[PDB]
Amino acid sequence: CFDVSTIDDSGEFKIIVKAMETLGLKESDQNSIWRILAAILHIGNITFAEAAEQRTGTTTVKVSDTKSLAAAASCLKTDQQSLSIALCYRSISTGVGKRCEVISVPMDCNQAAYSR
Amino acid sequence: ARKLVIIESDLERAEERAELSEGKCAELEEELKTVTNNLKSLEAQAEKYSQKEDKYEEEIKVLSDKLK
Amino acid sequence: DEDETTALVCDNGSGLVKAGFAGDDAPRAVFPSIVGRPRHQGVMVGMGQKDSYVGDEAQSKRGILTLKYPIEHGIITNWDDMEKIWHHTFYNELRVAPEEHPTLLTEAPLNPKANREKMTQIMFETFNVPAMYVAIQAVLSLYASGRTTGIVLDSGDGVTHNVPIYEGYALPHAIMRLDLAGRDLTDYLMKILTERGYSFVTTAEREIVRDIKEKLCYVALDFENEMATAASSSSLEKSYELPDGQVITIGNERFRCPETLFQPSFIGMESAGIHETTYNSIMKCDIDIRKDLYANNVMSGGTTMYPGIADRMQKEITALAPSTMKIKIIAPPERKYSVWIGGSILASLSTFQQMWITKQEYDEAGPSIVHRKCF
Amino acid sequence: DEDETTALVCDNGSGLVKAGFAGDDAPRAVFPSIVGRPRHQGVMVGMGQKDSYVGDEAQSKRGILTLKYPIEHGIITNWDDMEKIWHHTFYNELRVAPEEHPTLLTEAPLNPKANREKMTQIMFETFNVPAMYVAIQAVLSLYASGRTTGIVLDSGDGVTHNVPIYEGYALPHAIMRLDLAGRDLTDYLMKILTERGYSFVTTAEREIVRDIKEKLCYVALDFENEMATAASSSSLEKSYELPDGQVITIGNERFRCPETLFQPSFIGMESAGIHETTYNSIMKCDIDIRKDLYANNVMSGGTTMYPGIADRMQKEITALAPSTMKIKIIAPPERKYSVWIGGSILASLSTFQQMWITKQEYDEAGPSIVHRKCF
Ligand SMILES: Nc1ncnc2c1ncn2[C@@H]1O[C@H](COP(=O)(O)OP(=O)(O)O)[C@@H](O)[C@H]1O
Ligand SMILES: Nc1ncnc2c1ncn2[C@@H]1O[C@H](COP(=O)(O)OP(=O)(O)O)[C@@H](O)[C@H]1O
Ligand SMILES: [Ca+2]
Ligand SMILES: [Ca+2]
Repeated sequence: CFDVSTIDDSGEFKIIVKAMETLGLKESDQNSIWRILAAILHIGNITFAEAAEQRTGTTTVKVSDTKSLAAAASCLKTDQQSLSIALCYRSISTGVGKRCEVISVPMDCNQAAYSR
Repeated sequence: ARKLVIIESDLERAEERAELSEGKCAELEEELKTVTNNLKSLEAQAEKYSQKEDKYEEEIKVLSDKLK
Repeated sequence: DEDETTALVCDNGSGLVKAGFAGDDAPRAVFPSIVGRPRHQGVMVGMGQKDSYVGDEAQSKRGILTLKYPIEHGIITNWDDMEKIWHHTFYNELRVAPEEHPTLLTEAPLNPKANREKMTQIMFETFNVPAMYVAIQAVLSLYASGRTTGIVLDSGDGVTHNVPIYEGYALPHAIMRLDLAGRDLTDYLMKILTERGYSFVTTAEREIVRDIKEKLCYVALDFENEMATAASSSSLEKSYELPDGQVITIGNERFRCPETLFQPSFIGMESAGIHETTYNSIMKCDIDIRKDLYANNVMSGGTTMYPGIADRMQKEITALAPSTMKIKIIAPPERKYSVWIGGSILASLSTFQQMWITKQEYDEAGPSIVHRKCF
Repeated sequence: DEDETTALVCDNGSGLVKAGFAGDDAPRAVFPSIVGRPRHQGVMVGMGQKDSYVGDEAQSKRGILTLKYPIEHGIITNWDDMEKIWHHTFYNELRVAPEEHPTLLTEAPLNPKANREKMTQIMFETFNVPAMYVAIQAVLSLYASGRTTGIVLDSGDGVTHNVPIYEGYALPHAIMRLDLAGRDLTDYLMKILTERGYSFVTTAEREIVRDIKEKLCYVALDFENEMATAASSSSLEKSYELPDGQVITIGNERFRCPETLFQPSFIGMESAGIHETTYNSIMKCDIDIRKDLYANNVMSGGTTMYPGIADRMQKEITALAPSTMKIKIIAPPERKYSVWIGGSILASLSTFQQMWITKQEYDEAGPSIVHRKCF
């Protein structure tokens, strides 16, 4: 669903903005907050086409349209590759120090969507 | 180096399931042609048997009348 | 964290111990299982030697340690040492008392009945444990996916287990116990290296073999074709300058030892390759049970991380076995902690009360209380 | 649909249950009659096993199910299971309550008097059924054509019935009851397969026999001439690659088992072929009744779909019997649902009120109310 019959946000929007500036949330603070959603909206696009890559084991999760996963890390300004390799994939070693994260654990779509 | 091995392994896995699938698919495709030919052949014989037993139906009928 | 007793999570083997805090997902402290003496005389006064050295302390400085192995498949040469091994785990790192929280352990299938009671005696009598339990390795790796119909093969350093646990457990024999895992691999390499002259004698450098192994060594896809490849010096000669100071070009030595896995004939036994034992556990069960077993085969244990361990299975299983269903083996990527993932669950289950043992329950039915009621 | 109580339609056998919604023409849900245990231990916690597994649920996964047969011709080893078998039909699929609509069932001729009351007790006492009835298999397959003078032979998995019901029912003996249908055929094949080595042992694969049977197997026209044909490998060797993975060339095995039908001597009995029993039901009745019986012989039951079942009848009946009338056997094409077609009728009849049983009627004349008044 997208459009609601009862609500007209086009007009209601002016009521929220009147509350934005009146209190003390300048556009500067607004944009700051939006930079979080701006990222989320860049991360949200990350969808998957059920990747049956594994010959047998368990269907992995492939992202061909990487620009969505790339833009996801662009806002965070982190390594696009390592990010996907360190989140979608779990890792642990351990030994008094604090491990070296890299080992891989691709999981099903449900758990992937769950983590997402 | 590890990433290379992971992908290199996928290549062996992709190549294996490809040659295996194509090999059986080609065998299957060739088999279908043989089965299809058998279908057409059997269907033809069934048609000849159907038209024959029908000819006997009208033959056994006219003979029954002459006998009566 | 604070409220509710909050139980710990542990998983002791015959080579590596896995234990962390409480309510965790993965082990926080994995110290090696080693305890030797100073055959030498410690400086004798530069501490009253004793401590055979253990934990990161011993592993850091093997040199002057006669690493004495206490737990060898089933028999524990000495229990006295185990007491001070557990006195380090809960306290020195976790900083929590077992006289406050429950405890969870793993059960090595087909272990002498006298052992399961000897351990519990250490807890109930001295470490005062009103609540604990000892679950079965493989079954834990199971309850952590999304189906009630899969066959599991769990192993590491102890012994190999081919447990077709999916719908239920225990019927004719199916399951198998094979003393051929981890420690066995570390012991076999040194013997074969003697052909080239290299002879890692003492038990200290014996461990170095295991350390070096898990970095480059791999399994032979087909020893026949790989032998002719030896003519070339690119895929064979591997570089590993000893941290001491002497390179060991492990070329044909990497994919030689693993061959023993598929060929137990090289270790004096009639046991066939792991792909025959697979049939041995499938042919026993019903007829209308197979088609779905091939569609799901769980392979747990960090031992199954050797390059060339999974791709071989598809070659041998599809050979001498029914071939009209979906042949599919689930080899979890990080399958070493698969038991730990399931362990954190049992410790949090409430139905667990139906299974676990309470303080008084141990005195009413005697020591056998555990494996005299459960399985 | 909404107005008027609207009664359901059902037809339970000793192998396959036929039931659908209300006012229908054919069964909407035909689940198999199977209920076993997990001899194995369910995972025991990966559900509190119980449910012996049933419906498409059990049939889908036989493997780990010790299929226990409750209903064996007459005797029901246990009634407790039947209670939860009927609790699935009306609700899980039909989504309608029997505490609202009447009910119709089938009557297995010559069934212990105690059984017809035990069932009704489950309805009236617990499932509160103010209106229901249990009609006679064959007679239903009748009232659905266009004449009041035909002999019927209805059977499936239960027992064979040679009922010459045309103008009326019951006089001297005529009718026959023979324990030799469906389940008997599935049980005989496995015994004969042992001659070739094949031995489908457990009761799970026993069902696979029945599944494979209804796809290629056929009846021998003349075993003598077909035996000499064995020399050739075209009409004999039939292909059926086991969904597991092992072809079974059912050549002389297809037309071997059905021979038992005509030759009950192979199952330890004096009963003659089904063409003798035909005479056994004709010779008893009047003399001036035969000429029209041969002109009409109803053959109901999906069992009569085996290739080579009807053409044989004309060969044996015309042999040792009067031969100056029209020998004619009505073998309905889809004759398995012939009972279901007639069932939908009785449930809609108004004269049915003259026959059915009302709530109070069961208490006034006691439990015997049913077969103490009707027939
Ligand atoms: N990254 C790795 N690759 C291959 N083998 C590994 C790796 N990490 C650890 N191992 C091996 O796994 C074994 C220890 O696994 P573990 O599950 O702890 O065994 P156990 O519980 O039987 O003591 C050792 O043989 C070790 O060399
Ligand atoms: N297409 C078919 N051809 C031949 N036999 C069939 C076919 N479909 C079902 N059957 C058989 O019919 C029998 C079941 O018929 P059914 O009328 O339900 O029996 P019952 O009511 O006695 O349980 C089984 O033996 C089954 O193998
Ligand atoms: Ca182990
Ligand atoms: Ca019947």
